[PDB]
Amino acid sequence: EEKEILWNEAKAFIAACYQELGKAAEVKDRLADIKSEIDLTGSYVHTKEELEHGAKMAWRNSNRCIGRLFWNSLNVIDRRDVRTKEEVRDALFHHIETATNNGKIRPTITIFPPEEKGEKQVEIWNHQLIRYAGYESDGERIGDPASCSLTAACEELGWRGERTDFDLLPLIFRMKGDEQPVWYELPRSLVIEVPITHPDIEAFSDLELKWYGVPIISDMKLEVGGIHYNAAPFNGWYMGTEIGARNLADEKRYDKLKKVASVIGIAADYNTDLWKDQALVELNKAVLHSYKKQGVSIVDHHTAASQFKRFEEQAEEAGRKLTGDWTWLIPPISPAATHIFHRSYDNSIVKPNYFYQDKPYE
Amino acid sequence: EEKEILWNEAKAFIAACYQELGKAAEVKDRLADIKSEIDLTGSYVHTKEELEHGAKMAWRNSNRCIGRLFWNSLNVIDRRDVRTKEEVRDALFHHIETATNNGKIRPTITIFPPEEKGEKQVEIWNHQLIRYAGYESDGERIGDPASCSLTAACEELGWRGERTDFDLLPLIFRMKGDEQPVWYELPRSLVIEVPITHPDIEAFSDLELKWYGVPIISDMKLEVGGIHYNAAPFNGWYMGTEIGARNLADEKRYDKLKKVASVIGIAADYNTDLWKDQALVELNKAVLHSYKKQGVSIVDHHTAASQFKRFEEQAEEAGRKLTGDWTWLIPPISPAATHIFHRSYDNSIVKPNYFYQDKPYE
Ligand code: HEM
Ligand code: HEM
Ligand SMILES: Cc1cc(N)nc(-c2ccc(CNCCc3cccc(F)c3)cc2)c1
Ligand SMILES: Cc1cc(N)nc(-c2ccc(CNCCc3cccc(F)c3)cc2)c1
Ligand SMILES: C[C@H](O)[C@H](O)[C@H]1CNc2nc(N)[nH]c(=O)c2N1
Ligand SMILES: C[C@H](O)[C@H](O)[C@H]1CNc2nc(N)[nH]c(=O)c2N1
Ligand SMILES: [Cl-]
Ligand SMILES: [Cl-]
Repeated sequence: EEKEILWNEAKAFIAACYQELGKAAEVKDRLADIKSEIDLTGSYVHTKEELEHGAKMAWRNSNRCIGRLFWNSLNVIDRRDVRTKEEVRDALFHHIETATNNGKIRPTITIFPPEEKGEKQVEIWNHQLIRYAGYESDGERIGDPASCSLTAACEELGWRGERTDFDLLPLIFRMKGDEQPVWYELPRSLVIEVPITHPDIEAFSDLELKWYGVPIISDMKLEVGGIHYNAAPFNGWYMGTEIGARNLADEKRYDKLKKVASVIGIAADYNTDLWKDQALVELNKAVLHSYKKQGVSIVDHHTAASQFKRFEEQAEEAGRKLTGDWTWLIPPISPAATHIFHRSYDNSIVKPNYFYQDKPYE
Repeated sequence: EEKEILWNEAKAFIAACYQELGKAAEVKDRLADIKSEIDLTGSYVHTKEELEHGAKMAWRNSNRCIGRLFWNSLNVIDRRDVRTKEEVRDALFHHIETATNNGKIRPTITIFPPEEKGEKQVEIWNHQLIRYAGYESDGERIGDPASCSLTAACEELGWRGERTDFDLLPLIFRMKGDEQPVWYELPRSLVIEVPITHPDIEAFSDLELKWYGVPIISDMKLEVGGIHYNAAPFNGWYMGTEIGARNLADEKRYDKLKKVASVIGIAADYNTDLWKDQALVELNKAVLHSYKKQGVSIVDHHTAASQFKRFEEQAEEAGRKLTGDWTWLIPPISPAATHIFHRSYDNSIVKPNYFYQDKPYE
């Protein structure tokens, strides 16, 4: 049954992949090879070409992602050769370094060995490779609430956070055959952070806000032709709203809107004053300004939506159906100022793709 | 077949209606009466109690409406007795007067005779009872683009607009048995309008913006227990974003964001400056300020969302399933600042309800 799922997925992927690569004539023989390989081993191994194009197709098919125009320029690093925790750690360090690229962020994915019998070879615990710790105890809240459960798990492994609002979590992952994950502190020289200042309002720096440069999602599964790459961290650059409208603004995250209102000199007393809306706009302006000033890549939601429009056009020109999740594609600030708000999207799931998977802790 | 649809809908409605009204014991005899009445006449007539509660249930079931907390205080005016165009006109004038209530807006619905064989008795052409005309010809655009087709239809009936940006469309409706609709100019004394000024920025008045006080939707069908009330205009007060984030801001509406940016003294040159977002916030502040200053009811999106939360709670307490359309319930400005953004809603259709219907022109 599982083999059949594998073979059916493989047939669909190879046909589509080789079509797009102008290799349609090679489909027949390649499928035969794979079919034999499944029969004998219970699985099959992707060529480097298949793996690279598969990761790109998976991004192209990610319904919730506004950044998909650039799917074909994804930098794919094949690390299916890793066998040791030192190799995994060094690969993750390298990913951070090469993706960061001194601020000129390169969209990158590092692909580790795939699941075998649904058995993971490498199990990454981090949500993102760079993320802040969170703490809550007897009433006191410190750091990023979204990291509370992982932070607590880490402190079960012998790690201890300094309990600033911006402690960098260590890398945490488990190797097949080990009962507990290992953790490694991030070399600070690898991690770019951006202090948040405002172009016009000098007092904004009093909030002492910062965010990290590069979002590197490390807890999703890349599925390509029936092969499950549960460990395959990927990154892009931020859209400013992710930081200014959500990470720093959500009541269940850093919850900074009242403090923002104060430093920009407006009252936070009356709903009809739209002080939350004004604070959100200024915080989002500050985020974009700060990343730009520091030479770290970022995109604003207007430019991002314009690029997404081009992605829609390119899909139509290539004769590919477009899929999207409207509820995630609209930016959380001024959504109706984008073309996305005013059309609809088919939210069908197409593979290859990136999927959520169960967490190994909690 | 149609009778069966009618009888099935009637059974569902009467049972539910009488339950909610504590009249469950009367359901049996009432259903018998209706069943006979359908047999003989092909239809049935609602009691005043049924009609009133039906209109209220229909609002309660309107998935796209954030304002539903107040469903049970809807003022229902029964005008099933009208037979002449003079009576219709006067009823519509009266609706405007009593709903407006000198600025302290009363949510009101006026219900006209229902369709018989799918044959309308009264056919209202207006989208809203008070709405601005729109014009486009050899390149020149005047007024509200969304009203262009109705405006053109009106000018086929002997009416002529002054071609300001805010011409009030006349009431336009057709009686059963007449081939053409009639039109009547709105008495200006009945129509409250609000000039848009800003609490802090004196130059905002240079834009010479205004909007009308009361949104009165006049082109939707109220369906209650299988009876189709195609003519049943209803009103509430505005949520500020409808005016400031959409009517005045949409590129395909009044398209005022660039002019707003200019009068508030910011550049409209760079996406990363978030000038559209800032302009939207100031325009929305001005809308709320202006309606408040003039003593015309309005609600901001934060307060409206808070009321909607109470509506959700009240549904749960009453043991009623909640339905909603997330994509319409989120406000078009700072949606993630509302609780609505962070939950999901079942978009199932429950009757009684209000529905779109085909336009009689174009
Ligand atoms: C290059 C710059 C990129 C930008 C600006 C961008 C933008 C975004 C944004 C704003 C989200 C929504 C996240 C949230 O609200 O939680 C998102 C989701 C997503 N992006 Fe992208 N993205 C980029 C690159 C990539 C890359 C390189 C991949 C993978 C190869 C990717 C795959 C996804 C996926 C899978 C999601 C969905 C996450 C989820 O369901 O929680 N994106 N993207
Ligand atoms: C009392 C104040 C009210 C407020 C603030 C309010 C708010 C809103 C808003 C903002 C919308 C979205 C409109 C759009 O974006 O196009 C809406 C939709 C709707 N409202 Fe309400 N509403 C109110 C009263 C009412 C009343 C009295 C009824 C009927 C009895 C009603 C029925 C609806 C319906 C049917 C829609 C959907 C319109 C469509 O699908 O195009 N509302 N409401
Ligand atoms: C590659 C990339 C670029 C970019 N600019 N953003 C992202 C990105 C950001 C955040 C997320 C996380 N989305 C939410 C996951 C989630 C889902 C449900 C509950 C939760 F607490 C968290 C995924 C991708 C990814
Ligand atoms: C009662 C009430 C109160 C309030 N504050 N707003 C409304 C209201 C406002 C606008 C609308 C119109 N919604 C869009 C109709 C539509 C749908 C599709 C295309 C179009 F051009 C227009 C409906 C109800 C209704
Ligand atoms: C295409 C999309 O459904 C459309 O733009 C909707 C989105 N959500 C909305 N929500 C409201 N309240 N009003 C609208 O006009 C719309 N437009
Ligand atoms: C409940 C709802 O689905 C949830 O709040 C979603 C809405 N749309 C979103 N869109 C993005 N981009 N990111 C998010 O976290 C969410 N949250
Ligand atoms: Cl993030
Ligand atoms: Cl409107």
